[PDB]
Amino acid sequence: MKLTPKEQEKFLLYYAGEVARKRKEEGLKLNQPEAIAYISAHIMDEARRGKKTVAQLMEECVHFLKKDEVMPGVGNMVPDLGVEANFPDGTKLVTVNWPIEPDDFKAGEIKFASDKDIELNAGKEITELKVTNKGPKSLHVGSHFHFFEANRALEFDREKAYGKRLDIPSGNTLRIGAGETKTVHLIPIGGSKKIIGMNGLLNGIADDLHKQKALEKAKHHGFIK
Amino acid sequence: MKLTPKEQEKFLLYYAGEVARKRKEEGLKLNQPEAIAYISAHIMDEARRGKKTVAQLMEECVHFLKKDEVMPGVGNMVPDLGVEANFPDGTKLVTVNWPIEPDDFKAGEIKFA
Amino acid sequence: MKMKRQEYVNTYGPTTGDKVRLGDTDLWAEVEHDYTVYGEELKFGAGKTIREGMGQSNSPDENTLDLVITNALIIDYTGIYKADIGIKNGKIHGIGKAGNKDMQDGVTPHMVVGVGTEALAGEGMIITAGGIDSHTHFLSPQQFPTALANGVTTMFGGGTGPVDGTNATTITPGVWNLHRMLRAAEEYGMNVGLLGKGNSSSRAQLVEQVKAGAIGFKLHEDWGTTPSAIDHCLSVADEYDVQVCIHTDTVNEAGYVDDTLRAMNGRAIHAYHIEGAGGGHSPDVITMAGEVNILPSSTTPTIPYTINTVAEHLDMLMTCHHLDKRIRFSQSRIRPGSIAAEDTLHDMGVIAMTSSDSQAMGRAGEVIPRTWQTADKNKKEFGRLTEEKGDNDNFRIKRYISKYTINPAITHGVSEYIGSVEEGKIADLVVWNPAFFGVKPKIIIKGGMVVFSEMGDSNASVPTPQPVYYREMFGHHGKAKFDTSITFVSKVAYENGIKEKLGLERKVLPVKNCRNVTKKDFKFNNTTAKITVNPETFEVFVNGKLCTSKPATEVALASRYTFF
Amino acid sequence: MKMKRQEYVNTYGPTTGDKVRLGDTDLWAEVEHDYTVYGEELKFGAGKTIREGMGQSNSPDENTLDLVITNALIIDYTGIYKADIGIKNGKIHGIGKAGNKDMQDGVTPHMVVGVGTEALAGEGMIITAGGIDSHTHFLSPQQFPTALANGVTTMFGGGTGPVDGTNATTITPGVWNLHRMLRAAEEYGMNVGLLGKGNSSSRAQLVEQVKAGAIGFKLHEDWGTTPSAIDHCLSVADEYDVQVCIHTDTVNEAGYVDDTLRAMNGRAIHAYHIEGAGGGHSPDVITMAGEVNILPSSTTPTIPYTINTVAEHLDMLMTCHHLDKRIRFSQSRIRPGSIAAEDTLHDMGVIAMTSSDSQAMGRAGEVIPRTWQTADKNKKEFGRLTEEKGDNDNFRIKRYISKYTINPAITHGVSEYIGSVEEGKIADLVVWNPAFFGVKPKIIIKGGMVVFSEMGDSNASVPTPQPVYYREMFGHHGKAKFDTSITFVSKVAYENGIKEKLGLERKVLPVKNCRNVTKKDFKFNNTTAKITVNPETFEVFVNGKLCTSKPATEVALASRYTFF
Ligand SMILES: [Fe+3]
Ligand SMILES: [Fe+3]
Ligand SMILES: [Fe+3]
Ligand SMILES: [Fe+3]
Repeated sequence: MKLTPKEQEKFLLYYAGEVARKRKEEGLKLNQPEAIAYISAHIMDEARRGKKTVAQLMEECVHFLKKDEVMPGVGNMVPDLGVEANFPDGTKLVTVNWPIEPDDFKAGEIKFASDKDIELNAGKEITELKVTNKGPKSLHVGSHFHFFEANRALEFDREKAYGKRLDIPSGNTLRIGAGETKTVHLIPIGGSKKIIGMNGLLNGIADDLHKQKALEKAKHHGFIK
Repeated sequence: MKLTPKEQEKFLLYYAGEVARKRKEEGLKLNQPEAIAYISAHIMDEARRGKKTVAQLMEECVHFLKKDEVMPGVGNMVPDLGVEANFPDGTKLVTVNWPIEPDDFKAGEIKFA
Repeated sequence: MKMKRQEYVNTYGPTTGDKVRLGDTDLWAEVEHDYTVYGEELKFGAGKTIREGMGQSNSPDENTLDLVITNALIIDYTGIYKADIGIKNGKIHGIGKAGNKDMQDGVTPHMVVGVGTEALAGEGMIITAGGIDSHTHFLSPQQFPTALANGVTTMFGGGTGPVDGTNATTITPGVWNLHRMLRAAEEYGMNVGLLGKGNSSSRAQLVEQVKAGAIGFKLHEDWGTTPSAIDHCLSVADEYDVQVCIHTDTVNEAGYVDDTLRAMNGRAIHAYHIEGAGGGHSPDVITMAGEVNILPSSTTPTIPYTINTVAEHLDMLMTCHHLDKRIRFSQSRIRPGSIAAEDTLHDMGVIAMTSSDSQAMGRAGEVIPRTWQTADKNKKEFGRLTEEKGDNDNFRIKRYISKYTINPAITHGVSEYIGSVEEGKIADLVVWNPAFFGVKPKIIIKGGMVVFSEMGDSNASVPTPQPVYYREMFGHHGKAKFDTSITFVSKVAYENGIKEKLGLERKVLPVKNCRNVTKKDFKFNNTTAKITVNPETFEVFVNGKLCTSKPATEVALASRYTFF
Repeated sequence: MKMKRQEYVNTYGPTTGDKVRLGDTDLWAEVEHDYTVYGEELKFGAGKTIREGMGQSNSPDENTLDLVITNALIIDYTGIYKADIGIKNGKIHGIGKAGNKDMQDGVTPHMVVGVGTEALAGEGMIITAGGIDSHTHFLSPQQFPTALANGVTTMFGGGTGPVDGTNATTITPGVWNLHRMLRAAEEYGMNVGLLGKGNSSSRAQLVEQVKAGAIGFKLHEDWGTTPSAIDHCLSVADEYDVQVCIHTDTVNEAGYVDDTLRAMNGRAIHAYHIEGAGGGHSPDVITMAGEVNILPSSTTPTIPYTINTVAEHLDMLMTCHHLDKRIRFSQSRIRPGSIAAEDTLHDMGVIAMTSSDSQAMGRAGEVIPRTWQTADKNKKEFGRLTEEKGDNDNFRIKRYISKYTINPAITHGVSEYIGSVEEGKIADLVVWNPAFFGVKPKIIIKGGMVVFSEMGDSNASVPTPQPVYYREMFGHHGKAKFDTSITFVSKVAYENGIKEKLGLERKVLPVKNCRNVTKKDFKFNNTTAKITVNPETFEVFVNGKLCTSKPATEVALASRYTFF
């Protein structure tokens, strides 16, 4: 047989699916592991039959188990499911979003203090700036990237972006499509404003003293046209 | 699924129970491990249905397998059986005394002087 | 900029004032404080915060963290708050706001995220200390994966393996057996500490054991828990700063409960299965829990009190102790009264710890679920604690978490190293998804490394595909396990080079400050009272008021999560 | 005497001119030469050749082999020929004709079969070098058995375990984490090499990591792959003779592909997932593959291009990177163009290596099957290569085998030790049954010992009874694993006693000659071209001609061999 360690895993998953099937046939509402194994075994079966595409299965398995076919809170506990199976074209990953239909019960439920919005970067002075991606390809810029050092494809008043970053949620990026024009909101960088790296236009404190040197380096390197 | 090493053990026990059930259906007299797994799987099934108490199951499982349903000496070899299962009130230990009905054959019998 | 509350919570997890449901229980944890600066939160990923010269510093710093647990919701006796956790040199380096002071406001000075920092996203996760199971019977090495899979990182107790002595008692008796077990311990990821045989009316035999590496002694009735034994054992423990654990004289052969208490003479002692079903003076052992010097714990089978608890025991006692089938009952009248009271005593902070009694009248991977099932049961029966401030169960949560984290650590003399989420302590932490809190952990960190975690298909294109099950990680393997695991010993053994002498490669640390830990020393479970048992009705009384609880028909953190 | 051709082949395997089908593919390996003397072939068994004073010498010799692999069909970049392979002191001692010169003609002088020689029958088997997986995310120790079961003996990459940083990047960051992982490595049978975080615009933080044992650096976007970090990283790598691996700026934040290429400044760099689905400058990362200094590799999910490749990715990208469900597409137009081109580029020798991206958008035990599935797909599409001389696919075979054996070894500075079936190299070999070539190996030899193999019932009267599954052998256990496994480090670390200092018992060897490896240095994959991408159609072009392939509806080495 030459059973690989991954094949040995799949036997257990498949057997768990078979036990879950038996319990559903008995009329029992399936729990979290039973529900996952029941859907996993279906995917593994269809893959072996090699008549359905990954695309077909991803669609077919949404709400494969209905809210009344599982215990309360099971649907919300499993927002997505992933199962690798061998298809005629090889092993492919079947990714299902909402495999089990949710209900009103939620384990690990978060109840907010207030529905009021969170004021991020509070008290920082906003700078409105028009930017144009004159490049042939779209690009994104992160929340903490030194805006002044962004891809030379971006056309904007760089002097006004010196020592500033995007006033967007931490970890988010702003997209500027090829040819697209946008109004960005910039705020001054926190801490000491010791900008080291990126495009190396600054590599030091973003003070007035470093500004002329930084603008000259930006012009020389093609960021300022 | 987040399967604990104890859940992986129970799958083997449950599958052994399912194989034993198949063999009994074929009309074969069950041996020592088959008999234990057959009774264990029944307990595991009833616990999941969550309609019977531990007290009920302990009583129900005495002579669950009859002397003619197993090989000779099997009952004597298994004087008691224990199986932990999840009930609606949590994991509980089901303890059965004389789960398999004994016959007059005794492996490892002590004969007094 | 103004961010929608739902979007903030999805991205960074809950903030100040938000309430989190613990698993499928009715317990609500409220974020007491958030240590972040809104807009400066760390996020890992493509185009995110933790990047060269941005959230990640380019400036070298002596406090560059080895690991950062971003946007964690800490649940500990110290508080229920939101913070970034910084690990360095396998210890909790800092708790607060991590990042780069060069580009960010409000960064905790000793929480530098730099080139050498690894990232772990804790946004929307609950971070707790690793559990300490102070009632381990070292019966089977297979208990260790089961324990880790249930958030337990440290195990105190004793054994030799599947032999009658161990099967019954947490005892690794004598020098040779202690040396053998301490050398066997090298194999595992679990932190260990061994107890020797305290059942002696002779000094020499007790001293030999402490010097052999024992972290204390177990006095167990199977070796005779007589008043002479109790006194001799405590005398040696006092001399050597080690803990004593006790399973009292069930049959009241040499005396009653008061005779045992008298023998102890106000000396520090850890009372196992205080309720008495697990063993001890019938029917009044529970009365010991009221005493200041008594450090009491509970074993998993009696917590919470369910409709099947009594039935299960009236047979589970016969398999463990190997009793005649002629014996039917006494336990049928004695047991309901004390099992019920025990749950309320936990809620009152009278019983300070929860333990397992693993494969010896108790379950290895059940300490954590059963503690939260009891917390939930009481909340459901008695309602929100009067002690609570606001629409939350923070006080109850803190009372219950202390039972398996800090309080066992205080009892065994390891509170300076482990037991809680505090700066300076060893990084033995557990990451939980709130929907699975108390039932199924995500990641187990020991000594700053991941040692055990839930993991999917080994071949798979991502770590999520099925079957997802618990597996050993890098910190549990090779010579890295010697860097992440601790073998606790007595000060005498430690100071006399037990590590070198036994050729132990694991971290060897001494247990210290065991002798002067009273009820007053615990966290959220310092309650002392006059506990009495009616010798006719078997009802339990706390200062003259009937102490009881109703049996549960169903429990939380059970049926929804398990296959079998 | 005249022996019937069918009888010869049954007894000794194929000879000069015979063609072997590789698995169920349409690839035919032709025996280029046979090093035997007809009538003098070695056969092991009762009444056979290898016997005292006959095929086995009684004359002591300094070149007495420790192991003889009789009548092997070698498949390597060095050639596809028939020869006996001789192992001595865990190295390939000789390749040619083994035996006893006292009783036989044409014996290779340093290939003495004697009293101390063990026999392994290779008659009718294919012998290849152990695969090198240069893109490993050290996420789970369970990847190792999966890898070995697929003919992979060496793994280069990074990680701390299942932490977000590793889930996304092949980085073991900083001194403490590097030391911890190198010590964890002791556990395994797999040869390892760790990469530190290259994403730094500061020298000190990079230098610390090389000195801590890193074999190189990985520049990943999640940590910020800016031109500053590219330059600083390469500068330190050049100083310390270590390799650099790159996952480019997908979002084009600090520049376009040409800006990244300019930052590299013609310096040697290993460009991971060159196609771009695994990550990198959208939509033109693939254009880098044409450059001489760029050492390109492909990851498993995009090779071969199938009818399910695109569908699988448009979701696999969302689980790995943890993206919002609001995000639907861009990848639906960009991806077909580059995924298709990628397969063609492999057949042209433009992409030099195959890797995995294990549990981080790629499969651990798929490098070898997927390489051969692509070779087969292209043979079925484009036909027999014009480069072939005879009714065989030898040149194509040599081009493809180099992708996972020799070319990763050249890139990482380990080509002098491992990578090919050559005299003097370490005996890291894989024995294959032709019917299972590329899908299921028979025996895995590491450092001259069998470490892993397909094995039947442990109780069974012979090794063949069912269930036959992959199991660890003696070479993978005890202190013998320290004799058969290598932990690769930098020269600086090696020369400064990292082995002793970290107490590593494994073989510790330095990586050398990384900085001056260009495309010209590879074996059978030295092709440089002008690769372009239309920014509107996303079509890839090689020297102005569209570079494309058709998606496969079914692949070889799959459905016939696997249960699930
Ligand atoms: Fe006890
Ligand atoms: Fe006990
Ligand atoms: Fe990548
Ligand atoms: Fe990768």
